[PDB]
Amino acid sequence: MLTKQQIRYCLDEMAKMFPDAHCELVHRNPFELLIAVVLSAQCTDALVNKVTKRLFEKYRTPHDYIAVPLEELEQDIRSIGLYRNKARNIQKLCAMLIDKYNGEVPRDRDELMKLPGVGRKTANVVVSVAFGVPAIAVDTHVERVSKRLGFCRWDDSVLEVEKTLMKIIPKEEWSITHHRMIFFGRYHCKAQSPQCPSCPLLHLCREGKKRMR
DNA sequence: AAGACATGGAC
DNA sequence: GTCCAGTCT
Ligand code: SF4
Ligand code: NA
Repeated sequence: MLTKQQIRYCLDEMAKMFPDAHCELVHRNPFELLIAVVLSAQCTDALVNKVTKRLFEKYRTPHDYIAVPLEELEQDIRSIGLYRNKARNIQKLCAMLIDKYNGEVPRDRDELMKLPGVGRKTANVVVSVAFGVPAIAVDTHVERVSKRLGFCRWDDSVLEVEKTLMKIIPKEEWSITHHRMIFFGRYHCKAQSPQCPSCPLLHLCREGKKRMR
């Protein structure tokens, strides 16, 4: 694992590589964001943005989602992988927003996690992007980057990774650092072919030096 | 607690 | 024809 100063050094670099890093899921409100991120699990944004382009046209409130037949909703998001579980989760989720949260998307992370289909990653994206609540959502990219760079150990769980970053990164920068890491991993330290040769971190990166050598 | 969920894009 | 883009029971 790198030293704290090194980690901050890696993050400060990513910041310069992707100064405009942001959430790339198209949404007009917290609710649209919630649905968008739920469909985003194990799927690409381009795909999700395409589907919600029409979905948010057909649905605009939770009453709209539970109004139609489950089979209908499934069809509406059929191109999304894991669409069956997602379609079902959305209906139970909307029902709960109505029954339990006065028909609104809760601003609490743990409260969001009670919603069917919502795990820690999803809840973290939502409170951060929609309500400015500092949080570090750990997805495939964040985890890969953290491990390749030696931010934490390869055996650490997503929670452990999240706790490592929170301990290092100042609460006031958790959100933006999260997006920078996403961008860094999505457009640079990719899973299939990382751009190590021209990376400003190879000089202190374990995965990068092994990749070259 | 591994296992099932699952379409679509990048090679 | 593989590999990659979280949650639940
Ligand atoms: S050196 Fe390679 S593996 Fe390390 S962070 Fe840069 S691109 Fe990722
Ligand atoms: Na949940």
